[PDB]
Amino acid sequence: YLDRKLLTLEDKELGSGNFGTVKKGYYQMKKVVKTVAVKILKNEAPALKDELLAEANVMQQLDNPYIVRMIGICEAESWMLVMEMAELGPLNKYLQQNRHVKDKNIIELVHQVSMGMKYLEESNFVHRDLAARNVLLVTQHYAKISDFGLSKALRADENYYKAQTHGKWPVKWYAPECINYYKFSSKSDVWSFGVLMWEAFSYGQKPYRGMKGSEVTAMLEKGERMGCPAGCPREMYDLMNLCWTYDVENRPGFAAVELRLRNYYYDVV
Ligand SMILES: Cc1nn(-c2ccnc(Nc3ccc4c(c3)c(C)c(C)n4C)n2)cc1CN1CC(O)C1
Repeated sequence: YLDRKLLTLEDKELGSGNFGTVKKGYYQMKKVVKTVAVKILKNEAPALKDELLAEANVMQQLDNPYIVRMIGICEAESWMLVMEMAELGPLNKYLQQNRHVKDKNIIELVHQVSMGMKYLEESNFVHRDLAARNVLLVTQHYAKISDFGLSKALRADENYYKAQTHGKWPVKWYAPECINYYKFSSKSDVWSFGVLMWEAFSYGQKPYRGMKGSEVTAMLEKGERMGCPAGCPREMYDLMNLCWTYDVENRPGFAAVELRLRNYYYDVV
């Protein structure tokens, strides 16, 4: 566990989630001080603590340039998950506020995400919340995946995790087998990645605007998909549609997705 006396938190906050705050902080290391982001658990007054610790347990096992690194867990006034700071914050919000960012730049960023998800797939972890809000920018040209609170280490003898009843909020990023069978796999992360790309090339607009989850589900069952974002490169829209392959077996893994991106990034460059 980290030493609370070595951590300073900034009084102003970055955002409030479900349910807690994220604050910027500074953690004194063996000699330099490191800038951190700290997820702080709201707990006016048990098992919310367990959730944060599980989240920490996953991040501890992950080591990759395109995933947020955990520094550690701190037990103090509140329970806290201390991470290396990605200064520019969430990809969706950054693109909302930086429409000047060019298609080539967006391609670079989503490609980096595919590289981190290839690693995750190889480590047999499912993310289960892969969306533009959970990609963070270190700089305008370097993205990392964040938010492992829903993530699961897959059993040695299976390539999916079985959940129970989901609410409405996450539906727009879920593959059909998630909606209907509560089955989560690297292939379901690939589906969510297609939505993440549609988000990124829409400069952080919401997918399926104005539709209820039930309507999204119906649309997908009819073979319909979101249309091409204004200005979006045709080949990136083509890749989105491949990620939205209905049948889990025929949908690509992250190896294949990463190759298509690398190749198109090269073409554009
Ligand atoms: C688990 C978690 N880590 N984490 C984090 C990790 C490393 N760096 C950062 N940097 C950062 C920088 C600026 C930020 C943010 C995060 C956030 C959430 C906002 C609103 N800004 C301006 N955040 C943010 C979160 C909360 N998730 C981001 C999703 O949007 C909710």
